[PDB]
Amino acid sequence: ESNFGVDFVIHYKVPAAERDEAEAGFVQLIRALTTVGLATEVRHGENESLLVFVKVASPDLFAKQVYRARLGDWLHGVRVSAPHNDIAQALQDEPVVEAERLRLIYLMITKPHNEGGAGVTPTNAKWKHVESIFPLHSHSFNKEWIKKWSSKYTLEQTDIDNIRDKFGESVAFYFAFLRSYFRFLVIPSAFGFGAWLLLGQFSYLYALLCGLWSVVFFEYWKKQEVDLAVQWGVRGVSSIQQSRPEFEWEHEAEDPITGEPVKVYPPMKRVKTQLLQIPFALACVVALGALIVTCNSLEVFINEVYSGPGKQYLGFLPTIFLVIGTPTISGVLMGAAEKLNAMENYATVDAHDAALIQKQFVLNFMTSYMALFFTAFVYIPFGHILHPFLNFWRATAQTFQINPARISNQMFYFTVTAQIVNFATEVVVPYIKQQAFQKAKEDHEEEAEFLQRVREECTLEEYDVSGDYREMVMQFGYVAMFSVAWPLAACCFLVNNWVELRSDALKIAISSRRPIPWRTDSIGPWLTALSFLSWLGSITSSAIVYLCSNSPLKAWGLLLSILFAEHFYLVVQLAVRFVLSKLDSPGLQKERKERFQTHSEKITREALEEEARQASIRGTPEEMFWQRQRGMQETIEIGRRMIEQQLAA
Amino acid sequence: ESNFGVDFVIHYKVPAAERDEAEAGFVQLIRALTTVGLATEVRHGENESLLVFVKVASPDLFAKQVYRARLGDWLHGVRVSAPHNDIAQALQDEPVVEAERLRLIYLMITKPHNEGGAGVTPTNAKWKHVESIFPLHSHSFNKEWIKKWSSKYTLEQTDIDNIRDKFGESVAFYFAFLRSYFRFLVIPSAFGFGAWLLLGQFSYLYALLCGLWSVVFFEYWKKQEVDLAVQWGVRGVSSIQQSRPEFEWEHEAEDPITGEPVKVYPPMKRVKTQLLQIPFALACVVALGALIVTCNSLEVFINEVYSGPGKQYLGFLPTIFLVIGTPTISGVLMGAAEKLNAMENYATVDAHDAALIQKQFVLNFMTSYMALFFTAFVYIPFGHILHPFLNFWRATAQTFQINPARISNQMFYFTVTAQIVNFATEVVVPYIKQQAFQKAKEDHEEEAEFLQRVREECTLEEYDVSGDYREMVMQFGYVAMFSVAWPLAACCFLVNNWVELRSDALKIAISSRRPIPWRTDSIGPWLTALSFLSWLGSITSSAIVYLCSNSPLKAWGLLLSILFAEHFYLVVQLAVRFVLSKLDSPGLQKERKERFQTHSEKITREALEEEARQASIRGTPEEMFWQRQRGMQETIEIGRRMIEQQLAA
Ligand SMILES: [Ca+2]
Ligand SMILES: [Ca+2]
Ligand SMILES: [Ca+2]
Ligand SMILES: [Ca+2]
Repeated sequence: ESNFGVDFVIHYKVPAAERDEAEAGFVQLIRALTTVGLATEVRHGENESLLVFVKVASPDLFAKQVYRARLGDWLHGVRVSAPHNDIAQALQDEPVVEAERLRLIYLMITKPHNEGGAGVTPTNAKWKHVESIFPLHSHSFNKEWIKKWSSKYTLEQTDIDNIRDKFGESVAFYFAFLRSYFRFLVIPSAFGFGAWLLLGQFSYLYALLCGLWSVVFFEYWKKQEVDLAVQWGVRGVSSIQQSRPEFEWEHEAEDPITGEPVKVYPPMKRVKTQLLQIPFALACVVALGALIVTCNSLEVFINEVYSGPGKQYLGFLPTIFLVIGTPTISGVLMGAAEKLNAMENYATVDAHDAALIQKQFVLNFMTSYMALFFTAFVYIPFGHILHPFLNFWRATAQTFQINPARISNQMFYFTVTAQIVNFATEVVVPYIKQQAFQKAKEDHEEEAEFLQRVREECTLEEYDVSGDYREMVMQFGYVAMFSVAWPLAACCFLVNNWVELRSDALKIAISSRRPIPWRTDSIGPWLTALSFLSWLGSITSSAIVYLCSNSPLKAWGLLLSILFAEHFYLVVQLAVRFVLSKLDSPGLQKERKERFQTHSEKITREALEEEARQASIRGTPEEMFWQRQRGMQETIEIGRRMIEQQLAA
Repeated sequence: ESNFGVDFVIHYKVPAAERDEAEAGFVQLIRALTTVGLATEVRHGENESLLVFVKVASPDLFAKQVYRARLGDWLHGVRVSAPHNDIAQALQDEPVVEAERLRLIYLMITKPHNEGGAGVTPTNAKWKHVESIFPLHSHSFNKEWIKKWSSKYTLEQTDIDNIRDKFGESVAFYFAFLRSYFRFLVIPSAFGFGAWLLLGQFSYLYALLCGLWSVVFFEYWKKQEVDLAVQWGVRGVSSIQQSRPEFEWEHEAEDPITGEPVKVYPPMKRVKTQLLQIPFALACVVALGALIVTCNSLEVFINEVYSGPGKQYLGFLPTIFLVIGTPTISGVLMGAAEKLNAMENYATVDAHDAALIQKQFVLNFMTSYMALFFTAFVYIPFGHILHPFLNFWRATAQTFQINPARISNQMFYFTVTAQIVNFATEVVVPYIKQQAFQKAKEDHEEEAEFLQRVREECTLEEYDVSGDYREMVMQFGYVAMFSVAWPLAACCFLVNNWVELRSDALKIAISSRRPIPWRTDSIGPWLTALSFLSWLGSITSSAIVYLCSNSPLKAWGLLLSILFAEHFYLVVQLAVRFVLSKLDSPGLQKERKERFQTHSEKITREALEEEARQASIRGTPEEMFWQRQRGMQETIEIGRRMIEQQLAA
């Protein structure tokens, strides 16, 4: 039905082996929720836990927190208007929205004592039996959201504004990015159908069109997210450094200019931990390369041996099995990257998130493109280097030409498989898991439905937006640097994106708990990843056009094609950046409107008379250069006399 | 000696043929200098003119103008501190400097009536007999400046600060850029002497070092000019759009959001005029290419025919004559570009200056690099295309191998000649001209020296900073993309730069009138030119390394060298941009310092009692979820009871 006015829920498991140290700590938890000004209510928690629900009781402290937060955006330049006048009648002018209300209640829960909160961060302090502070889903809103989004072909800006109003700015920026990407993916769908139907195979024109589309989509999304950050009032929140509660330290030094005590970590220890990425990256390169070389050698052996029924089908079963198995290897590698990033100490949330995103992007880049890269650039130009692997396979079974159109076919079997297993591990396998959890199964006899709902809500996983960003970034990479082999692939991705905008919505609706509303200026470092996946596309796809249309292949033609495609990409990037700086986006227009919205003769004679008095008190030619003519009129007659006697001789 | 307190001088020639329309207009001029609040003094002007001197009489109007100008920088974000409190005691906290005082007096002279001034802009209005409004040089300051700068090996920041204090921010930014360029040019001087002494000829390592140096110098100058703009308080003055008084218009429309009347020009007419640049550019390409092809064909003919005394010397006389003659052709082309930019109507000063700088950069790029480009990239790989020119020269005189080390020798004869003729047309030819002007030759008998000084001052030319910027940009281009042929050239440029910092200073001292102090955030579009001259260097210089070290030359080796050098340049650019974003420049440090410098139980019980009263006035389970437990303590005992009965079963 509906929530009972509960703003946040803290789980607070109480294990039996450390009960007393939990229990008195539980008392401290209520103390930590009383001095801030939150009303608490303790209830039973399943699986040996003790749920507490917190809401805002006094609206005066909440209005003080709203005014202080708006002041905090005012000093950081996020809010350019007047914050408040130390009295809260301005909340009727700009209403407080549910996302920022939940964000401020979470800040009141989790910030330390010396900025108003009392931090119940579940890692550092004695409150280690806390592990999850989460808001509650509105099931009526989720049902209407899913019913509205599944009944429309396209989404407008009001839906993204509703997502910003409910779930915060990060989820709204993801859904706006996915909507813009899905709308921009119609263009390579149309030209991919045109290239697949008319242009034959491995068209250079399609590669140039993909590079131009990548440039146009990237810069137009940068303009669109600038406009969205101005519209949502979160422009410049990336400059606000947020302290990380898990950040370990040993020195609390002073700031050299201001004097606030800053907790400092030695950067050489962080560099020494960061240097562990290189053996991890090279070990991942070696292991994944050995696995991919073994799989392609196996499928070459099957193409050599297996004669007649299913050569076209059973010639990519190692590739299909690799795409099927790579979620498990990917999950192991992302767990290793998460452990390495937790080991690699970071003081701010944004740097930690950027480093994690970089590690995840590199790992998923390898495990999602290394097979296609080996096929297009190692197997195609020289396939004689993997002969001992076929010797090993022939010796095992005892107990030549390279097809240039291979990277086309293996792309098709790469895409259709990866659109199935990603529909498996993200949609239907969690559906079967929650159905199995549902089929496996006093509370004051008028709130037992709500307590059962919050008890099954806390067992769900916290929603991660970086995984969905990663999936769409890898899809953009497929379009940018491998869609020239199979031009229909973007079309398939288009259909997938229409599912994704709904299905990920369902992933927030029923398959995950409500995320904490966080404010983001942009999608962040994924932008950089997109930029990289643009540039490498101009290196990659056109090279495929030279390597599969070919008579022997020459190095100078390949280098000329790569050079021309990359310089065409750079020229198109400069032209699009020049054009899009002239469109006059309404954010800067509103900023200009806001910036616009936010006898002497007697005086000169009195001044020269004062100068005459000061001269008569005592630079004599300094005074008498000006004191000979001091009025307005006598300048006119002496100028006329100088004109008249100028022509008198 | 010293000026007589004169802030500005207006020349105001009065020709005899339109005397009366001048003379009454002269009266209007005094009116235009009286309502603003300036004291005027009319004096005789030589060569049928009538000089007037204006100073500030009332300091109240000047302080009002200072307060209004500081308010204007406050709304535009240039000045972040408090502007004023509507009373002028804050001028003792931050003293008014002579450059900004002259800038504000020039603004009071030249701005129109509806922002405080009374515009005596010498083009648009009835005041067309005005042609020059100029400040007066301080000859004591100029003498001490030249004596101080000629007696020091290096200049520190106090000298550039003195130049900012006297002549404004544009001249100071030029001298800071020249000082930074001269200090950074020691590095290619050292590695050029090392490559010329030890590495032989056409070193790839020297080309990579030049690319790395170009990257490091460009990004470090960007950081340095950001720091200088923060230090001088002119950070963000490029956002302040300044209206151009020569801008023609036919519609005065309204702003669509604010309502100020904006004078609009149709952009299709501006585009139609801008399209005239392409025939001008292609005509310049064709004419300069024909002249250069004729000159190199002539010198190939002299190398073929002239046998024994001076083949090494008389084999570059067409090139020497081309460098000697190119100032005249360059001046004709810059006059044509100035006429085209005056025809091409612009509404703002910055866009007009950027378009003029782009046209001048393209023309000077052609006339300063096209001979070296034709030698390095047209003559070297295939020199059989210019045989009919030698047939013409042999037919005229009647009445084969290509040296790969040619671009070295012609570079030397290009540099040593261009360091002489630019020392001719900029230093000693104006010296002989002013000596000839001096040798060719009542005023109230105590100010005749000052009147003769201001009479010989007004005949001088207004100082142009864009020409000196252009000369240093072309010198940077020589180092960036042609110093691999002759590595000693940067060394010569180093010596020239030590002259230039003094000689251009002398060009402002005795050879030009005092410029109007204008505030600039940066050196402007020349930065973009430097960036282009960096990137093309990675294309050019390494290509020379492939084209002159070579056995026939292959296309794939040249393309691989160009690709590796350009991608090394891009990688070095990314690395330097990453490193220089971590140095913590003191401008952002000062901005952070300035940003830093600029019981509840009873309340919750009262709120829940008010909720109980509102419930009793009449959502019953909504209230009774919280109303069953409202205090602090009973939550603790019921939580302890839930813990105790949780383990009781
Ligand atoms: Ca999916
Ligand atoms: Ca997803
Ligand atoms: Ca000079
Ligand atoms: Ca100069």
